[PDB]
Amino acid sequence: PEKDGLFCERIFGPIKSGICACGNYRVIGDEKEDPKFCEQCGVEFVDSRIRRYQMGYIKLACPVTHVWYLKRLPSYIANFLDKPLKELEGLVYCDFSFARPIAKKPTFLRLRGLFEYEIQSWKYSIPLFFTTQGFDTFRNREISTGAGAIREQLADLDLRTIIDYSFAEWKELGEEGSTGNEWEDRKVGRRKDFLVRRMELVKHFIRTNIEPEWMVLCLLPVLPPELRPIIQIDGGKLMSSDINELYRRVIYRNNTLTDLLSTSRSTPGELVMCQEKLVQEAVDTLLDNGIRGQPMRDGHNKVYKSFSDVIEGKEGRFRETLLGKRVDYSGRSVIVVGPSLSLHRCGLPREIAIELFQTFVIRGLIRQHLASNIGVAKRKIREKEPIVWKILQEVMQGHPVLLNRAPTLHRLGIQAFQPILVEGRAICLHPLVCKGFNADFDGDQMAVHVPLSLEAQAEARLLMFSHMNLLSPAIGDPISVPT
Amino acid sequence: IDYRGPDFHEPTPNMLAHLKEHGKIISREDLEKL
Amino acid sequence: AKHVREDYLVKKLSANEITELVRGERNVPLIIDFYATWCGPCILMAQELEMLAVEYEKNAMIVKVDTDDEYEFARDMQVRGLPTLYFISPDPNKDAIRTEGLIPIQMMRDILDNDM
Amino acid sequence: MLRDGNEGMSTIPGFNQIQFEGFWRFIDQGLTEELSKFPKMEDTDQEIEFQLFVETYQLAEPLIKEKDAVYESLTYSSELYVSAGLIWKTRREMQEQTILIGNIPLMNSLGTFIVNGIYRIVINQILQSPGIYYRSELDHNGISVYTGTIISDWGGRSELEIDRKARIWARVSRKQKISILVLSSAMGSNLREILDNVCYPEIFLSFLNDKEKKKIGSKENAILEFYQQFACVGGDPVFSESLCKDLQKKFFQQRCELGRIGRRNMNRRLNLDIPENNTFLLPRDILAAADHLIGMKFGMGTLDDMNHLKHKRIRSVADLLQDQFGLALVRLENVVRGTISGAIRHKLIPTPQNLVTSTPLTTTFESFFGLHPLSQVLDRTNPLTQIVHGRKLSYLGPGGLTGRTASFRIRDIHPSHYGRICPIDTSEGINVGLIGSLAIHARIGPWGSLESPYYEISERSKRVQMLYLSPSRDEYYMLASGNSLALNQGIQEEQVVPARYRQEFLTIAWEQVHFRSIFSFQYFSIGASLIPFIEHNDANRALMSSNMQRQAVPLSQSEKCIVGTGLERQVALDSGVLAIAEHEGKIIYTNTDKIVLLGNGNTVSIPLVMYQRSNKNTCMHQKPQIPRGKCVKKGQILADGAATVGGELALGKNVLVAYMPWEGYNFEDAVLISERLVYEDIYTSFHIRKYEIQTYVTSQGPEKVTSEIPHLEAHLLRNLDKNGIVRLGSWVETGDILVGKLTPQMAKESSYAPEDRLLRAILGIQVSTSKETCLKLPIGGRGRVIDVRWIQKKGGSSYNPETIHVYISQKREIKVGDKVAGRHGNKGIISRILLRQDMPYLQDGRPVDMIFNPLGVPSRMNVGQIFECSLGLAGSLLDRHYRIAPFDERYEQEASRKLVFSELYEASKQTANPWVFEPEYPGKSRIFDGRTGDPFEQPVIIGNPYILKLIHQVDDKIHGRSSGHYALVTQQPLRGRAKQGGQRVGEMEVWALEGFGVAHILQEMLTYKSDHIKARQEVLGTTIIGGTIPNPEDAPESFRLLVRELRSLALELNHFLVSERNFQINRMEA
Repeated sequence: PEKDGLFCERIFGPIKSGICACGNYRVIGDEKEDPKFCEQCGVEFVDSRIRRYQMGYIKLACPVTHVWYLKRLPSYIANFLDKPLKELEGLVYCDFSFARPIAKKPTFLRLRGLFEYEIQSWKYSIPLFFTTQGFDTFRNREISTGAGAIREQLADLDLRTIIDYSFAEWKELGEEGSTGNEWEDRKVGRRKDFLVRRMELVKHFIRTNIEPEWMVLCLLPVLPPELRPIIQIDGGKLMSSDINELYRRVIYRNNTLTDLLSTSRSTPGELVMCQEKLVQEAVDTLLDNGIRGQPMRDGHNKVYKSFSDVIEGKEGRFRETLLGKRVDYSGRSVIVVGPSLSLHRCGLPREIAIELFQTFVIRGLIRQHLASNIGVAKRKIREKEPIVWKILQEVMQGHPVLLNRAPTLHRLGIQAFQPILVEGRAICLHPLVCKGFNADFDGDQMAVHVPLSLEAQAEARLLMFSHMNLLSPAIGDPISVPT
Repeated sequence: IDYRGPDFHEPTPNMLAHLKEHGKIISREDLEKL
Repeated sequence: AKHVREDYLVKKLSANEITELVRGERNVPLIIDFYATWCGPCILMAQELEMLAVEYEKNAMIVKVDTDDEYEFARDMQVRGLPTLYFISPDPNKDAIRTEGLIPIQMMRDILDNDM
Repeated sequence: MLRDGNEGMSTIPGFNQIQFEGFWRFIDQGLTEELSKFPKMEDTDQEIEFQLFVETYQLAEPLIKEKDAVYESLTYSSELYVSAGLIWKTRREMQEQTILIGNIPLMNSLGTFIVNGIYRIVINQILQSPGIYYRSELDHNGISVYTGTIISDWGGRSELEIDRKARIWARVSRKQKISILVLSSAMGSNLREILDNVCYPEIFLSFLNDKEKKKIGSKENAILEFYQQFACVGGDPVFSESLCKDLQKKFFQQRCELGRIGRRNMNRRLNLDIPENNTFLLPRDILAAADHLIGMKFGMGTLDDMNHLKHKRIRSVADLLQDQFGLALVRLENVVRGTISGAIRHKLIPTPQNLVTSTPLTTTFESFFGLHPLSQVLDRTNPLTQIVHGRKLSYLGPGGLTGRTASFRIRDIHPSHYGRICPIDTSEGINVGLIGSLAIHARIGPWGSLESPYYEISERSKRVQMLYLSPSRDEYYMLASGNSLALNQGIQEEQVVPARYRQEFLTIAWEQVHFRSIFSFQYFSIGASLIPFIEHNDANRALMSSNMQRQAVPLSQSEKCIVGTGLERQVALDSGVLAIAEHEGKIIYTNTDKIVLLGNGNTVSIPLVMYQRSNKNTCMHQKPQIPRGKCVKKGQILADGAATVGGELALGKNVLVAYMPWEGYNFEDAVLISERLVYEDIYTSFHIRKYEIQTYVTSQGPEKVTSEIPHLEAHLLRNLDKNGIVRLGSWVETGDILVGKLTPQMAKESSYAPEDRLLRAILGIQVSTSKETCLKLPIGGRGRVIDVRWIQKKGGSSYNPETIHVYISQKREIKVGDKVAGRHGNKGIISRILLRQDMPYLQDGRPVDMIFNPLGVPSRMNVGQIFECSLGLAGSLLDRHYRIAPFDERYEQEASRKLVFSELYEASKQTANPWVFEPEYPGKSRIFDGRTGDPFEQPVIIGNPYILKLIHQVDDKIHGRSSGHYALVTQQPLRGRAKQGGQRVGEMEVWALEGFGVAHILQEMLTYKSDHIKARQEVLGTTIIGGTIPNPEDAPESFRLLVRELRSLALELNHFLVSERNFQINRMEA
């Protein structure tokens, strides 16, 4: 990558365990006396796990309003300022406004105004009335534009006074009869609800450790590099992440903002506003894309996978990554019928069993002194020695396995069983439990799982065996009857 | 199964060979270029 | 046109062409087939003649006449039934042969080999 | 052009005419009609000019051959040459020469294209045809919305609506631009005197007699009233050239190009009179549309159906190739524009070929065959699937409906897909009713409409009484499907037969019948017409009866079916697997690599296909048929193929079968075969797997190939040749190296793990700089190497990455877990294999070869198997084969019963076997027990059905994983079987584990066997050695990732462990 970049090793950890930026390696292996930084490298030699946990951080040279709190349904900013959504939406983004922040500083400038910039005449109308004494000593004192005025206003109003004023407004509204006109019928209710949610939000703000100014963020965190990697394929193929693309766009436009602002000197006009609001829109796209009017698309006529897109969705986060987890000690198969099996017994193929109880067989070989080392035991396993099956017929007796039908429908779709070794490639299943699994034999697949913990084995043996689950929980009718 | 017969369609022609007109050999194509 | 081979080898000739063929000099046995489209058993005769025309590549000439087109000519040739074949010797000394009905192909081979 | 017209009207047409006719039509006309659209582009300096003469194009014979095209992964194509010069307006010259525009792929005898060594086929599509469609979708208030939608060739909708005699408006899109006026962009007489053409032009006549002002040029001048430019603007719109061109699509270009089909549909629905060459929107068209819309409410009128086939059109290979050629020509003209821009500033006089390169056509066609969803790899599981794939129709694809936004009415059988689309062959799953097949006799007629043959009944006897009817002409005739075998005391012409008038099913006298369908194979597809006694099977089971014939495995040696429908012969003919003679003559030479024929002077050599690989890993083994010296006519069979014994398709074998519950081993849908099917090779097939390994050019070196690998077991290199690739004949097992290339590893002693350094130092293992890179055989996949291929690269690059292909065949028998299926939807899983002395035997001592479960017949309701069963027996005892057309119950009543019972009695009488036809329970007999010598108390139905072997084999479904690869981010087992993944548990599964009240089991399926970086290693350690497994403390890495991307949105997520004994916060670090 590069220093001060998306994969900047200087801020994150080393890309290799022990190898620094230059390339030297230090043996640590312990949490003991060792140089934390390698002088010129300044990089620790601990494992690259810190790569996936280090957080990046960028500074936008303009306050940025969070998308969730401004663009979504009844934005909390509108209730906080007691202002229409169109007004604040014109303060930023569209930029067709000029807000007035009432704050600590006195207001020797006559009157306040709220905002007015949408008329083509204002290009050369106000300059005759505006400035007239310097530029920064009038324009930069107050009347700010963009998200800065919004954030300053957020940092100005007193919550307790807001509560008192909204309570007074509620009392004033409640003492009016009306009930004569449909428009008047429905006008009071919306305003009263507005006031009630306003005091609710304000009271929540008062007694919490959260400040309102934080909804208009100024510093953007950056997701760790390893969690958004670029796949290294043979021949030089790279499968990067779109997150890198939006991040690169955002930081490049922020760099352009810093270049323009630090080179103020001959101060320009609408160009600074245009570029600053372009940066704001870029951050908006990065945070929550697909929620704005125009969703940006990459070089395939396809919208990017936004952070909200990752968070929200049946295939993104909070839905299957934290719930649907592939597990070890598992294997698919095909199901056949065995009428000779007892109710507390199933049948596992010889190929499946050796790939699930491999480690217990490694026990059996090492302990019984028929093998010496892990590599020797695995080599003996890989050559299908006749003593291997004696071990994988000896560690499986008494170790339950959970059989699971892939299209699970009811509670009895997963059941524990005592496996035995059968010859073939199919799992033999008891016929009575078939209706418990709702399983026919026209071709179906069953997944096996092995409980490793002693507590888990106790659970499987003493709670999920098909001899203490003979009744369905619907009405209490038998579930295993002669079919 | 005896093809041709009364209940089978006419034989399917080779598609390259069927293109009698809109197709020329390499030699004639080379000749007509000069 | 030399690019795709013909599906059918037997060539349909008019009455005058058949008269010219029989009158003119010949060096190979001649086969004259009488047939019609509405005919029932004539499909099998057409198939058998098509098969026979392949084994005898250039040693025989096989032609057919459609009685729906040339009816009087077929009547003049003493045809009293549709599945009719005429075998013509390559020499004018030997007389012709008329066969009626759906005769087997092997007897046709015997006819134009051992008798023509 | 037209071939013999009586094709499909006197014989079943070949199952190739769709693709073949489409490609021939494309080559004949689309090239001409697309080359003419090429412009006369030139330079703005008035100095150069480019011309493309149209009536000079021709194609060239392909350089490579199809065998070499698939042999070197090339693209079988022909070069397109067009004669056209370049004009220079500098000395007023024109250099005329023939140029090479590019390359166009060609179809083979199978109807497919060979692109990059891959067989690909083009799937037909069904799209709503251009025209006018009236609709009404009601309202929540109870308001009728009379919509007058108009569809152009591209899809431009300009609706018209009335709301209780309201103002007719051209709704453009969404709810905007509600325009009322019908002004002309030329001549529209908006005033009067032409609008008063049907009943009345008032309908709120310009409100206050003008609504603003009057005709002049526009109803406010400035073109198209004030809505000349009202599409989108940042504020107020003002007329501009770019805006005018953009809105021309919405006004005239993309919303008034009806095309041929659109003009025909508009002239039909509105019953107008305009010359058919006029394919644009006329004022009279909109006037008549508005008249019909207003008159619909006033009594008379009718609403259109969105599903009727007369309102749909078919796109085939011809139209797709024409559109691709148009795109390629547009790209080409852009390229020549750029070149001519660059051909002046460099001061060079080039020959016309230097202004045109074959970049656009070639790349365009490769992108088309590689990315378009309507071009799919050919399925070559068996000869049936090759034919089935070509004849498909789909509503999906570009410009069509999808599997998510498709309504439920579009997924139903309209009473118009009768002679055109099969009603019992579709695709299961989400896209049900959106992908279907074609009827056997169906044919794409003019204007992309499906046509079906029908016999016309008339008292004139014209000449050819059969016609090809289209859906528009189908519903206005009375199509009988009955018989003339009924006589009453009156006259025969008053007898009643079922018919089909409009979209109903009546019963009418014979005297009012206009047409009469006579074909049995007219309402079904290829898959559904291979089922004997289909009329005795429930229509629910026909879908899977057809779908389980496309999964058949071509066995080693083939065998013909005793009972069939007679369509197998044409399927075999048209599959392309056969080798049919293209010339007459005698077979003068035959070897099992070639057949040499001599006929009409020249001598023709036909090379056979000995052993090859299919797209689904199956062999294709041909075999000569006629011996030396015999003669063949044109088109007759010369060589057999895979699963094509004789001239017939043969996907299975005939086996003795008895329906009885043996011991519960045939529970549900389990089958109980005998050992006789595994030692006589009754079900034995060859599967060839293709392992491909390539090389790359890294920084250190280009991954040198070698026959030796440092510190690799020599036993694993026993079969490795001196060059570095295993030679033929080696019985390679699992884990054996096929191709091993010493990829140059970095001299990264610093990056090497301390455990590796300890292993190499303590035990003296040498330190090498080469990665262990080889094509190790995966689990399974054993076999004997039958072919090896080694190739390199040859192009601009000086380095040649070598790719190696290894073909490993495997003779797989039939074992427990395989799937054997019949032709009537009776599937099965082999459960047990018994010795021949342990199976029931008939009263002649012959052991049974297969035992089915009788209970499966009343459930699926497929009695048609039983008939076949019994009939098969007769064939096996009489040396005769039956080819029975479906629906034989028209001649008689219970005709199949008569046929089966008469054949059984004849077989029992000719060969003295009185158990074949017991005259007290016909078709059944009393079989004995193979392990007691006792007769089963009730008679059992026995027979000789045709059983197939399916492709879903058990060895392709086994799994097992203790540990291994984990995903880079989620740190979970990867996926499936190729990546050695682990089975997934989620949602419902967890709900079961919570239901049982098991917490440790659920906990350890999310922490230990999943995300935990530090806990998988420790369970591996405490499981290699033995201890008490300790419960984890830290959350899995899933929660860490969750808090990570909730930090990226400026949000916190903090865990806490407030103690119950000290109230001290114990905030975890995350």
